[PDB]
Amino acid sequence: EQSLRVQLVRLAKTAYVDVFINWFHIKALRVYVESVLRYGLPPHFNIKIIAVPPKN
Amino acid sequence: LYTANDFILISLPQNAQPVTAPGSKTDSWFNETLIGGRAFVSDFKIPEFKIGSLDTLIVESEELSKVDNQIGASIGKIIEILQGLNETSTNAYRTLPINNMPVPEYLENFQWQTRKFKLDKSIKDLITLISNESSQLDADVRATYANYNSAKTNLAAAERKKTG
Amino acid sequence: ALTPNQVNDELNKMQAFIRKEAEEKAKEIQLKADQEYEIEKTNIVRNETNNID
Amino acid sequence: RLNGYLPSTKNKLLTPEMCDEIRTLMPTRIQLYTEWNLLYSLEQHGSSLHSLYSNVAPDSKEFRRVGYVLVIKDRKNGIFGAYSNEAFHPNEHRQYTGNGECFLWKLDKRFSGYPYTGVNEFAIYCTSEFLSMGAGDGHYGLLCDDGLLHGVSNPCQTYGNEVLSKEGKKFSIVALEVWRV
Repeated sequence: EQSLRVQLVRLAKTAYVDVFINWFHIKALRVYVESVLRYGLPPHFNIKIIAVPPKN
Repeated sequence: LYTANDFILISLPQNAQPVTAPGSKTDSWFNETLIGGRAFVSDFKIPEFKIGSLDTLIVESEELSKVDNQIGASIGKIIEILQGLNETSTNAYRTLPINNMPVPEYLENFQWQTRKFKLDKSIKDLITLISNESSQLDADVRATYANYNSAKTNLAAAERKKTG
Repeated sequence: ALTPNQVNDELNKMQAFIRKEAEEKAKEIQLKADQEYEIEKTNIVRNETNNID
Repeated sequence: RLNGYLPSTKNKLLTPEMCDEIRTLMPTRIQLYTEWNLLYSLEQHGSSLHSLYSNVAPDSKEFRRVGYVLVIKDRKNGIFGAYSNEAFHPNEHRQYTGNGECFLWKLDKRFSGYPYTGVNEFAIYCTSEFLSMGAGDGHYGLLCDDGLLHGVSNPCQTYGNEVLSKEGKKFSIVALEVWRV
């Protein structure tokens, strides 16, 4: 109950790292494909992130 | 009050200008004509992925949405395990600093991982391999969580045999 | 301008194909260079070493 | 923080201290689970390259995130090798099958390393006649004969590595082991 807890901690943290990286990669591909579909020939898209913390 | 820190991904053409505020550049709209400066402007760098085929782009988009839903659910279960098992604080600090540095700084400084994922591959094989890796990590984490559940149940039984 | 839209789409596509195939060929042939001249140097140095021995 | 082995009553195997030392440098999520497996050897599997390739079946379905480690002892006990993430097997000449995260190393009782660089992706190659690591101008960074008798090692752009073998330009093989993780 001590050892497995630490091993689970380690595997869970490395997972939260790599899976999250893949998650952002997937969303990057999503935005790219959506921009390709909706827009025209050349890529000159202004991909920005705006964070609205308070209830907005 | 919940001090949320959420992020919205927006893409616009190169000639994107505000008709509501004509003659004003977009950056200024995010700097002074924003909702009040609560948000911070950051850009997302997208490497020039080679387009596979517009004919399959619709099926590609829908399968992309499916895999995105699957990975979102898997990460949801991951965070549920993390919070429930005392791995992270329930109230906040749900995220962790990747590379020992905060996620908000990572996304603004986000860059494509050329080491593992190569841009020379088409969309089909790239999505195949990313789905495969997500599946493998999900299976391994689920198996480990079940193993630790068995371990804690074994400890509970060991406690029970002591008493009574 | 109804057909020109799809014509330019097919353009974008065929320029993409010709480019992509050009770069993949370029890498193919530089890797083939490394391979071929290195194997050739190895074999020739081998058959020169044996001859001198 | 420990490693295990699975040999079978042969003269020479690898040391646990060496594996503990090498464990430092490789992608995360691999160092965590630590049970090394002897996939092939030179003593108790003959001395045939074809036997090596047959023994190392690209069975990645159970775990496609598996590290492949090749350890080779040169003529004069100079130990070294490299780490690979993909199983070795002859392929069509199209492309080098290799992730840009492999590395080389010169081990001893004095560890070193040469992580993959983004300059290029060369000589991560696999064919029925040879099995060589990063290369470029000049011969390959690593090389083993079809017959597992002589080898070549030289600096390369793919790794910028130094000369690994005690006999730098070319040498001879005396014992080889392969590990899967």
